[PDB]
Amino acid sequence: SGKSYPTVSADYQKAVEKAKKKLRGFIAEKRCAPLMLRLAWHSAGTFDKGTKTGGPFGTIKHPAELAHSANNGLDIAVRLLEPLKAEFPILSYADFYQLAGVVAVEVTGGPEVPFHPGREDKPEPPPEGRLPDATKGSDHLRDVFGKAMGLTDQDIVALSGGHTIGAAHKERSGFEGPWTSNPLIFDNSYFTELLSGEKEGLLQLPSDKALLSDPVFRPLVDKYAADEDAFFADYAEAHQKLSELGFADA
Ligand code: HEM
Ligand SMILES: N=NC(=O)c1ccncc1
Ligand SMILES: N=NC(=O)c1ccncc1
Ligand code: NA
Repeated sequence: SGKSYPTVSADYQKAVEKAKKKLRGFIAEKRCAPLMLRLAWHSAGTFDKGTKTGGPFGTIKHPAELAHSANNGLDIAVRLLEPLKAEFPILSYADFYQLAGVVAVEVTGGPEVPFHPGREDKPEPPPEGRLPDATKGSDHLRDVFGKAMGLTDQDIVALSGGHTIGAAHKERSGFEGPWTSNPLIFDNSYFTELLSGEKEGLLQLPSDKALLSDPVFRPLVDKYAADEDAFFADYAEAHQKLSELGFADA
């Protein structure tokens, strides 16, 4: 809604389709879907609606943005994708990284998030510090996702479900371990685990726990824990919106 997607050439479209297939095989084989989802999300999550700066515009590959503390370990993601990207010189890094994120969700069994090409690679990384802090709560989440990015409370909860794949690493954030028993499977288990309480071997961040106590977030957690179809629907909506922040006006 509110989007006017740019025209791209037939050759650009062909490259998107071929890159999508190549990314599926590569991501599946390398077992790096969670990292690629994090790479897409950190690329997009810096958008500030009031100034129209940051967002999914290829800047995460810049040494300067990779250096941001929130981006610990994402230099691995960038390196892993570089040989593949070089096979698709016509694609923007901006598009390529968002496409990797969409593919990461698909190959782990998640919803098919619609993808529209045309993001341009912008020269200037956003300032550091826009991404959310795992030790903070619901107010902070609204500041970051709502006031800056311009996403809804529904989007916040659905997107938090992205933690249904992958893990924290004590050498990256300092937190450690997977949120779920199946960290390469995209499903609603993140909310199931969040509701059941702490379990040995499984992670919950203070930012995850903040969803349980908020009057608006909690009914959504409950909905998603009960109804994976509803989760997949709202997830696909939120991921699309996230991937298109500042793109296509909008
Ligand atoms: C709600 C605010 C969020 C906070 C505070 C947060 C925080 C974190 C932290 C601390 C890690 C661990 C990094 C590491 O140590 O390796 C992590 C990993 C991850 N995040 Fe989030 N995150 C948030 C939202 C999101 C969103 C919106 C998505 C995507 C939709 C997402 C997807 C992921 C994935 C897939 C991983 C695992 C990466 C891997 O396995 O290497 N997160 N997040
Ligand atoms: N960050 N860990 C990974 O996902 C990974 C890193 C290097 N090669 C394959 C996978
Ligand atoms: N808020 N947590 C993060 O996103 C993060 C912080 C430090 N290193 C990696 C990830
Ligand atoms: Na899972």
